[PDB]
Amino acid sequence: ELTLDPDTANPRLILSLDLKGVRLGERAQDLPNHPCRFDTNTRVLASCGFSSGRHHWEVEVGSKDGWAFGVARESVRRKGLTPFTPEEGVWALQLNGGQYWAVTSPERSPLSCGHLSRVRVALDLEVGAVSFYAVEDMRHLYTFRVNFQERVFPLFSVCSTGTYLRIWP
Amino acid sequence: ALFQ
Repeated sequence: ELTLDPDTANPRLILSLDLKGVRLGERAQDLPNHPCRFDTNTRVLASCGFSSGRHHWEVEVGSKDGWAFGVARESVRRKGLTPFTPEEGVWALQLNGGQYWAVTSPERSPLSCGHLSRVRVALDLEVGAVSFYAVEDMRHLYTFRVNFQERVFPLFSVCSTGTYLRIWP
Repeated sequence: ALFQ
């Protein structure tokens, strides 16, 4: 199963003991500089990435604003403030301002999907797609069609206190 | 949101 990779995580994030859950903490932890660590944006990757095949996981989501999750290409830039956009190699859903969004660019796409509790992510590296479904009825939330050309990692971001993300298999 |  998937687990969050502590050496990637922004030092303000708090990862649960079982490495399934993430929230934003009160201050930056004193953690080693690592070139793979997101030092400004509030991101963390899973420890496993994928270069072929089809892969599923699920993400339980908080009801309060401040999260985004999906996939990132391995070459996503880790240092300094970087845009949270498909061009930077992030393909994600987000809860911000009480609305759900697919993080398209230059404008995000508001999703009229109703309340979300847990989302299934379906990554298909053979056809080139990442898709998101609300698990209660498997309604389709969004699909990004991408010709992935490198290893792709599950991506999580929490930029506000009071919300969370948690991996499930 | 800027730091997402």
